[PDB]
Amino acid sequence: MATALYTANDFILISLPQNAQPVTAPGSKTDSWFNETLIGGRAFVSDFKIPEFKIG
Amino acid sequence: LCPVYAPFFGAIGCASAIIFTSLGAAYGTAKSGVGICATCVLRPDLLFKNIVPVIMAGIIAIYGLVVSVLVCYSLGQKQALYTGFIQLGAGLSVGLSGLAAGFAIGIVGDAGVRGSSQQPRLFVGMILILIFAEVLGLYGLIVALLLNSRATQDVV
Repeated sequence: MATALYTANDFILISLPQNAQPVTAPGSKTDSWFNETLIGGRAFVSDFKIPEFKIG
Repeated sequence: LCPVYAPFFGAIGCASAIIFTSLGAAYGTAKSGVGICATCVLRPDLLFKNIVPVIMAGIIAIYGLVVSVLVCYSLGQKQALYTGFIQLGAGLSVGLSGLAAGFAIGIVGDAGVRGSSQQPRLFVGMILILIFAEVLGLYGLIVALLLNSRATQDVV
C-alpha cells in the first residue's frame, strides 16, 4: 500500500456459518484456511467466539 | 560543394538535439514533480511508484544525448554542406519531437498522479498513456538515427 499508512495492528472481524467452505481454496475448513492460506500465511487468527444469550 | 560555413549547421544540429530534448524533459520533470509533491503529502507509500513520469521524461533527454553525441563524432572542418544539412535535420528531428513528447509526458503525468491516488487502478492506464507519449520521442530518435546513418554515405 501507499494510499494509507499503518504501523499498528489492524483487525477484520468475520463471522461465517460453521458449515461454510472457501471457494478460493476448496478442500479447506474455514479455521484451517485463516491460519495457513490467508495473506501469505502471515495472518494471526484469534478466538472471538461467544455463545448464545436469550433472544426475545 | 564542401564550403567553410558547412559545420555551422552541424554544430546547430548537435546543440538542438540536446537543447530541445532537455526543454521537453524539463517541462515533464517540472509538471510531474508538482504532481508528485502534491499527491504524496497524504499518500507517501506510493511515492516511488509515481516517479515513472519523471523517468519517462529523462529517457527523452537520453534520446537527445545519443543523437547529439553521434552528430558530435561526425563533425569536421572540411565536411560537405550536405553533411551539415543532414546533421541539422537529425538534430531538429529528435529535438522538436522530444520537446512535444516531454510536453505530453508532463501533462499526462501530472493529470495521472493527481488522480491515481484517488483511484489505484488508474496507474496501469497512466503507464499505458505515457508509453504512447514516449514513443513520440522514440520516433524522432529513429528519424535522427536514419538521417545520421546517411550523413556521410556518398560524400565528395
